[PDB]
Amino acid sequence: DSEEELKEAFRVFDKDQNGFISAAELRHVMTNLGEKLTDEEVDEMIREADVDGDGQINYEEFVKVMMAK
Ligand SMILES: [Ca+2]
Ligand SMILES: [Ca+2]
Repeated sequence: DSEEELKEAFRVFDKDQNGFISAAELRHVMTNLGEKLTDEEVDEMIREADVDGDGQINYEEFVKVMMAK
């Protein structure tokens, strides 16, 4: 199930594992990834993906961002 795989990815991104992805958490995941992004790229991606501006991306939102852009 592709959708199931997406949720696995979501679970991977959420280190805190509270059903939310934070720039800090996302930053750490990208760091482990062996990829080194700047704070601005990380923030811009997060803000671009932050629609409620809440500063965090929930799964539903992650799905919308992951499904599209
Ligand atoms: Ca979180
Ligand atoms: Ca949000």
